Amino acid sequence: QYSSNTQQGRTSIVHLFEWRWVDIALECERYLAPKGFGGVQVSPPNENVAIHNPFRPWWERYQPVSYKLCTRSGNEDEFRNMVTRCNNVGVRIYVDAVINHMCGNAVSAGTSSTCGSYFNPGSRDFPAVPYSGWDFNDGKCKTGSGDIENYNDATQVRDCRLSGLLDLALGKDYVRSKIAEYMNHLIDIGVAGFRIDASKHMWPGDIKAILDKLHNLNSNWFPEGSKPFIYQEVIDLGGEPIKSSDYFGNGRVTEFKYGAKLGTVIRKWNGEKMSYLKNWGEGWGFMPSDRALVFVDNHDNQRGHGAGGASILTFWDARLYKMAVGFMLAHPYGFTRVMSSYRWPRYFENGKDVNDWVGPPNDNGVTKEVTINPDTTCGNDWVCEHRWRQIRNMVNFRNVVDGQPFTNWYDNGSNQVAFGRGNRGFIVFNNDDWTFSLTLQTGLPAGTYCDVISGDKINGNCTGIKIYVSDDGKAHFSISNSAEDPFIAIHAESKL
Ligand SMILES: [Ca+2]
Ligand SMILES: [Cl-]
Repeated sequence: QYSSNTQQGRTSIVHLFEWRWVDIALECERYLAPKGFGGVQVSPPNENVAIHNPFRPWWERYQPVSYKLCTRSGNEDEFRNMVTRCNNVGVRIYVDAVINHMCGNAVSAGTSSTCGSYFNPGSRDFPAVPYSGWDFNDGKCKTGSGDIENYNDATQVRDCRLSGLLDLALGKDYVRSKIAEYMNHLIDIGVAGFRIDASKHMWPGDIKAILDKLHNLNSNWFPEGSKPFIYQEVIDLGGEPIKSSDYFGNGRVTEFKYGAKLGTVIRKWNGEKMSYLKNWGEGWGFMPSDRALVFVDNHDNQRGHGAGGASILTFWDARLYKMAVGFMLAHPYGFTRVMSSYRWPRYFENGKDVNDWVGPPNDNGVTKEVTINPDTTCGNDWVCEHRWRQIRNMVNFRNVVDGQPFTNWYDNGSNQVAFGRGNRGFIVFNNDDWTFSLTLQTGLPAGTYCDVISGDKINGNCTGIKIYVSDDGKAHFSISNSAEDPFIAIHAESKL
């Protein structure tokens, strides 16, 4: 469950947050495949509650109603079409599996679901599964509210309701079975793995019992006996009874400490500096690299939710964001996930963004299609960070240097750092308040290399900066602290 199942030479997955199945299919063929992306993390494909107040929030997708593949992203036919098309071009699909719970216990009974399924939270009635009151942890929880009240108690964290969401009795084989049913349907369609939502709220043992029941990957695209890639969402910033290491037997685990710290360093908070990154990874208290799923931001925390609070870098902080993503893609630690967002009318009613609930770009609830601009960016309020030249090019940088050691580290003891990846890549950063101008030892063979930050390599020439590496492998770098993109990156495949 630790291997991504991506093609050889494709080292990252992109989260296409709330995208429609039809758009993802197109994206796989017109961009992801040819630009070297390894896979896509999709939003929950199962039927959820349609919340009308506030109006169709993004988080309604984390409140399941059934396991029918019918959401704002599309129906089963479209989902199947998407997986097939992406797989045919070597781009994998990873499903966001919401299995800890069903909907809010105070939601109202009826058919206000994305597929019209009837459900009654008050009675714990989910006929479309089906689930009854005998399938929820109500009796198992021991809190006065039946909700999670204290994170120092491992048992309530897992047996009580997360903010009122009906907590499934994962201890029962029936429930584990229904879930496996759902997950197997997806595997047979062609999904390469899963993001297990709210793993912190489940017992490692229950998760295990579910994985036990899963099929191997679809033998049309995956060699016989392949296991689904598993990455568990466990928010662990330390000092809690529940530890991310508790989940290592099930697969990888989200390393939230990564983005929190990268965010603090780049924002130069708490007297942190880039030169401190010289021992980035385990050296900073992180989980083993072979179990980490890393990212700068996610859907929760780009909204000041998740974990990291105010330090998290996002598309809103574009210049610094590109730097952080760049550093992540160049550094050997973990399996990387790139975020792809949508713009929302962020509005601070002093302190808090009161619109952090707003769902994807829509017309009366119907998700808007992803349009492409002439400059290869996206319209209809889709941010498409994965299409930003600097990010897209760093995804390819990672592919090219995969497996190379961390070498030729340099720092000015402040915020000017550089490092190479064997003899296949070199990156330079200037996050100080003055120009960086120094001749560095790169570890790269002589020649003219296109900087992939300021431009591209287009057969025979560079459209941005050119770096000349001398036969002694030295190159001169000059980066103004005022540059749009205060970093340079060259690699074996950007060489003329
Ligand atoms: Ca639970
Ligand atoms: Cl996540």
